[PDB]
Amino acid sequence: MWRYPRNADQTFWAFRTCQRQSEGAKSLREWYRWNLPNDEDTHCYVKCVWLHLGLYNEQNKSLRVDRIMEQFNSRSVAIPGGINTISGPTDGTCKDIYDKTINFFNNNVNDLRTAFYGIKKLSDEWFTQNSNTKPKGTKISDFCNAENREKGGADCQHACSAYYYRLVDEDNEPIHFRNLNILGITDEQFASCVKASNKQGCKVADTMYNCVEKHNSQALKILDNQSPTY
Ligand SMILES: COCCOCCOCCOc1ccc(C(C)(C)CC(C)(C)C)cc1
Repeated sequence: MWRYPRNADQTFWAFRTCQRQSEGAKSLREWYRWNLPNDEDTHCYVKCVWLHLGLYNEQNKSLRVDRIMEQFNSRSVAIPGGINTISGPTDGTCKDIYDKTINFFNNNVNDLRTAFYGIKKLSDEWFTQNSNTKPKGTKISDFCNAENREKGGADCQHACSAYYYRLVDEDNEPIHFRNLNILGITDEQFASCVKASNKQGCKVADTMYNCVEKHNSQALKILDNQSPTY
């Protein structure tokens, strides 16, 4: 189950993972400077980030306005105006989710960057003060191989890596929406790993890790290779 508020590693992962999933986009460079142009790839990049932050409810096709507000409150940032526009059901398209949130973004850019650690100084401070989280610049394998993290406090073998690959969340619950298609894992294959993982504790993480590796032996190696900055 997802935890809120989202921390600086969790927000960083959502941005970078969604950037990788749209890496051929014409507007990629604009996203780097916090500009979200009105084009299809940007629409779907925006939907991806809302989803990967844990802020899109796929069941009612609505933003988790309650958790968005919690992020502001937890970060001591004033609640922005215009919340009504981002609230309520969408039709599920990238276009609709973009249209419902673009003014909210454009009208509150720097407060949103503050609340979601989108400022280098604020992110650097979070990581400095949370040394038990994988630092930027360090690979998942190198971090999780240290301090017996892969054991998960028990007898596991991939407890830490499965978390940082986002196969499972902090609760060792599988992350159902994870997209590893470009790594050679189809949606059906990933779903089968989720289903294979009534297991309990970090055994869910190990089951997800082993199942993914079984489908494609390189996929998790690629995520590890990408992991210094995701
Ligand atoms: C290599 O370094 C790349 C760093 O880029 C990280 C910043 O990502 C770019 C910003 O992109 C977005 C994506 C989504 C959003 C939304 C609209 C979803 C708002 C948000 C993040 C405040 C919830 C805003 C900016």
